[PDB]
Amino acid sequence: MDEKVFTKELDQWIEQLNECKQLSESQVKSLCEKAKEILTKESNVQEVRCPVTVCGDVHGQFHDLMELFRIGGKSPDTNYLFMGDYVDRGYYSVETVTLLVALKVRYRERITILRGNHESRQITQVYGFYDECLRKYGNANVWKYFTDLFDYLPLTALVDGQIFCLHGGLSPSIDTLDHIRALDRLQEVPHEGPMCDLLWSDPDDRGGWGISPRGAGYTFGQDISETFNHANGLTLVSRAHQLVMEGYNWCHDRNVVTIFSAPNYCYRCGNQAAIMELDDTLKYSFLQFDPAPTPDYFL
Amino acid sequence: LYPIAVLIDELRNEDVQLRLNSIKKLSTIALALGVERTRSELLPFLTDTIYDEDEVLLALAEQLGTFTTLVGGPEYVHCLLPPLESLATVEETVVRDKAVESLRAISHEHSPSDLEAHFVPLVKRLAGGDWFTSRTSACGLFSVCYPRVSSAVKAELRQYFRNLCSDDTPMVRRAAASKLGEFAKVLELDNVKSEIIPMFSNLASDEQDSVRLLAVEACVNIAQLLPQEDLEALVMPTLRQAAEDKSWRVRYMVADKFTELQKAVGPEITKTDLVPAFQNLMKDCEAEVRAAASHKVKEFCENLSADCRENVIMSQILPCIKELVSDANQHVKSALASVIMGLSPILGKDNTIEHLLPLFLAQLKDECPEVRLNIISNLDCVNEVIGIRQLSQSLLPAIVELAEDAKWRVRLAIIEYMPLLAGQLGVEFFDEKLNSLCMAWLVDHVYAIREAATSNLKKLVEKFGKEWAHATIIPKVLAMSGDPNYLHRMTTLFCINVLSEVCGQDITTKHMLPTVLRMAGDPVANVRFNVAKSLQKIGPILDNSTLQSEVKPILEKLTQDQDVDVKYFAQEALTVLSLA
Amino acid sequence: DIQWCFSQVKGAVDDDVAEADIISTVEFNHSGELLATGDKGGRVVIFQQEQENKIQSHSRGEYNVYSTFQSHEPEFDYLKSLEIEEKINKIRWLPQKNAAQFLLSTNDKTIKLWKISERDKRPEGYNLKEEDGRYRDPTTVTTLRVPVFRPMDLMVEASPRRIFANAHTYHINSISINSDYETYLSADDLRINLWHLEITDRSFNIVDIKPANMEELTEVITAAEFHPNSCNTFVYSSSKGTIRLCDMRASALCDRHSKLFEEPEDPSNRSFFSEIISSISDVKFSHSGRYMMTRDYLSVKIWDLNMENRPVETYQVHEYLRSKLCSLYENDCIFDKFECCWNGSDSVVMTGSYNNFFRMFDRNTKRDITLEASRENNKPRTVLKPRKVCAEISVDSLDFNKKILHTAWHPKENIIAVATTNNLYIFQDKVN
Repeated sequence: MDEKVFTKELDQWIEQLNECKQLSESQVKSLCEKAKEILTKESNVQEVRCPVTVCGDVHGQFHDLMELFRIGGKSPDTNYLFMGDYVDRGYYSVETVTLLVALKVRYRERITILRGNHESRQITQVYGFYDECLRKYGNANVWKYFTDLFDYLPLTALVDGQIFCLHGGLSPSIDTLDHIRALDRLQEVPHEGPMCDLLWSDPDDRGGWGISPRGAGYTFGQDISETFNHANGLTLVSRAHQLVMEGYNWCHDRNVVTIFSAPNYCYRCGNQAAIMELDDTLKYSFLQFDPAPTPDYFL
Repeated sequence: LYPIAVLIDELRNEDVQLRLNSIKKLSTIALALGVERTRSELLPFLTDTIYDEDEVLLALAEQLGTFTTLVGGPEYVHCLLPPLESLATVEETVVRDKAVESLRAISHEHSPSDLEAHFVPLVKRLAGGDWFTSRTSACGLFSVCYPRVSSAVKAELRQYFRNLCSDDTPMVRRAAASKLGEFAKVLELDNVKSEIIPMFSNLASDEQDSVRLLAVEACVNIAQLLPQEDLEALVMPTLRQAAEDKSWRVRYMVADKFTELQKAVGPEITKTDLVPAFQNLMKDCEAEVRAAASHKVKEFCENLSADCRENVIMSQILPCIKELVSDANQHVKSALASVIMGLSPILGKDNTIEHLLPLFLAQLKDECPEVRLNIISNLDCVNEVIGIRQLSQSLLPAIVELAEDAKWRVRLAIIEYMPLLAGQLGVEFFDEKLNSLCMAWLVDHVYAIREAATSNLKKLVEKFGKEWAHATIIPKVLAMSGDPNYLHRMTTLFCINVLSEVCGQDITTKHMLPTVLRMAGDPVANVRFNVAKSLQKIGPILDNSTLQSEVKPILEKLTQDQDVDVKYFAQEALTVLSLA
Repeated sequence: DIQWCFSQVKGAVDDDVAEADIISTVEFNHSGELLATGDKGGRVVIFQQEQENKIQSHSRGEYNVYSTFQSHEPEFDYLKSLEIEEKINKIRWLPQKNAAQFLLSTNDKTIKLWKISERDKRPEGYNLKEEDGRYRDPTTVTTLRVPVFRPMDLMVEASPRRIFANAHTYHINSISINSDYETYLSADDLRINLWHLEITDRSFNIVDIKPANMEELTEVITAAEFHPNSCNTFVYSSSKGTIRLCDMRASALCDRHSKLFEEPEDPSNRSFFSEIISSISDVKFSHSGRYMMTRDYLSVKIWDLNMENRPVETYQVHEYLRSKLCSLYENDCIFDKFECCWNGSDSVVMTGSYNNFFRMFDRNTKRDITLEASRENNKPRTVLKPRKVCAEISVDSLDFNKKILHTAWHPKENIIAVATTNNLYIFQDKVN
């Protein structure tokens, strides 16, 4: 009874969002409440089964996300796995995050929205999510419910126990997956510790742990990733959060892979986007898509 | 009563959103207050109220335009003038534009006596103010009061406009150049020639190139008012100086408005002066000017003089097009490609085959995706004029080679063009060459391409019949059901869905139904609930016996699966089919 | 002779100040009646000249405080984990649109458009509540009354209108308003963006000098000014002495400067600091646009816009430090960025110097004067002697911390504002 009409409302909300039109404050409130109710049961490592389509940073670009859905298929037909950065310097961040959260609520067994570094109250205020939210709503309400919904988003994901999908990188204090399980993710990201490094880290070329160029988190070399993979018994560490020119990149001798799925990032780097598709044969098929179809004053 | 008082208090509030909501509901406040009270104590509160932000002032300016009935009709509308005069002076250009628009809207309710006594003095006050925002707002209030005042007031308004065009702040001149075409439409022709032409010539040679690029629109709007004989002596020299302008923005504006210029000046002046101007614009050293000029190529060549249309095209425009095809700029090629195909019917079949066809081939094999995309988008124009017996020898290899190119938008364009193309080639020849192409599209690594090829398969089936599908197309579709990549199994399901309604009842029952039923045991829940969706979609065409005998047990078995999605999509499949 | 007398000073009550009151820029209004001084900390103070009555002339007006607002609050960019400095870099007064007053104030990352309006009337009255905020029951009110604006004491308020941010990855050092009333430029170290005064989401980058490899940095933009008369011509300096005069009529992207003002270097005229002391600190166009000014660390050069290979006039400010440049390289005091200013009629040129000194070169009479900006040795009704240096006062007696890094000149009068480290000094010639 109630479930049927609620699912109809969710489907209508997704259909309206697909037309670039935002939702109402009450609708965002109900969506955030339902999404938190759903996500509170998801562990710090969300075990997700193949087949899956691992996507990376979207960063508010909504037409670019629609292009993504046009390359790999639509939900619930295609099983997706997003890892962070749906907001913050996208010109349509609210629509992107609302669509992803609605897809997670309506198709809880088909989507898996992870948590990124640009998903926290600190980051969302300076880099154009609070400002965009005020421009599109006039109050800090729906921004507030989006940011405290961001708390319950899972930190990691394990695809068939062999692909380790996280938004950032490995932690100096974390050696096994059980350490990530022991973490308490029902809070904003800290400025230090395991939880911050799981979303702020970066793979580098030099071996061993290193200082991050972003000042937050650490960097891990090839041997760190090799040790982590041989200790956890898994074949690949998928990640995002780093801009890659070709859309996807392989690091540490094909041990980790960066999947950045926001094309034309910064509008002047010209980078492509990539998504990573997995089947039960575990074949990594990387798709790419760059497009999404003087200034006026000087015209 | 109480909510209206809440609104009245809410005009003076610390919350921007609440104040904006109160101002947006000013009509109810005025209705409750009454015409006399609004004229006496509500409106004067709205004249000094300029302390707000952009949205609040913009909403107030919009509301004041529709206030003339709430203050007491068209007789007391002059009391609406102080708030709008105050709003036309603000710094925000959107608020200024809306205040000007509302002043113009309520200027049609002024009686001519009230006009010359209250609104014309307002225009003089705005155009003689010390703030250049007031004069910028006054530039747009001369075309609404001119045709309804006396001769003396007309002369004063013309003098004030002439002073506006000769101002010292670039913004006022730039705003007067925009409204010069509008002001010239309400003038007298003798007055036009005597006054606007010096004004237009002075604005067209302004020290600021941002005021020069509005003289192009002024020229377009002026050439439509003068006789064809007076254009050469009054307007044409300035247009020639504007096409050959030193600033690339003025040349870009001329290229952008070239079609309107050709329409306005009359075909003889086009053939005489504008054709060299068009050639010089298409050979411009500026990439954006070249792109703007190439955007108008087909329209300009179509609107040329019919006496020597194709002759002048081939003699003058064609070499410059052959040069633009080989250009070093992506936008110029992408803009010429989207418009070049329309030139084919004008030249005819023989001229097309001789000259345009090498250009079409060079643009189809261009390294830029946009050029190829536009050429394929407009291929129908030449396909209609050169027929099908001549198209294939020169064009078909390009389509076949480009249906497998990198950019999937080009592949999608070819997919959309494929049904219309193959319709003219018949089943016998399409099967030999293009059927493999249409089948290989179904396996493409982009879901958009798979869906496009699915729709194209529907179109091909509806064009060629069901027997061809049953013999050569359907077995190939079911061949993908054993694909190790489950995306392609979903693609087979999608193809069966889009083929069920068009391929036929008995054929759906006997050939593709068993695969849809069998795929319900796929170890990927996505294929299971897509089988549920496919069965729901296909149900209406099946007969009762096959439905209730085979589909019902299989669809019901999907309602015991562990996945929630399969359960839901089978549950809202039994009920829609009335099988529950 | 021209007598320059102390007129005004603004400073703290005590003699102990932090890095939040050091004056960072001074810029007069277009009409000169206003004067903004955005010290470090994002605190802009606007000084309005006392209104000169058309009846009294025995005394000219001083510059009293007129407005004060926090232009930039401290900010922290998380993606790089540094602190965005709140220091105000450049203040540019827009021409008067209406009774309000506008200015572009920029920190190292953002540019704001502030509106300095004046309120003299406030609404008085409420329908439900009382005239003081105490609520009342709606059961005693039946007639609707609208508020009435009653006069109140003059109050000045500043509110940001547009914020132009997230378009400069390097320190913004200069802005300049175009002579077309609808656009302006902002120049960081390695690129120049052209903004619209009402479009904050897009900036059309017109100059880019960023090399492919950042290890080969040979030139950074240190100033960029539009042309006072041309809608399109704009000049921008560099750290290697090059002075490029772009002309935006030619192409959309200004990858090719129309002119390049540069003095050819010769080995006989250089020993070790050819690459260092040749960096232009700020370039100012003449009010007529015919000439142009560029101030390096030790020489002032006035270029004619036609002659692209030789300065018309060269003035030496503190050439008596040339013997001590080596001592200035170890204490990190040679990298100062002095600013030059033009006369109202392009007849006299003035620029700052060390130890509360700022020199004044006369273009016509070729006579130079060095004045001092201090108050502990100047008294009311006391003439001031033009200070002199020995090249008397020794060269080692110069307080290298009491520098004058920011100067301004009245547009149509003889009032100059000289900002010291903490105190802002206003000089005004005395005419009896």
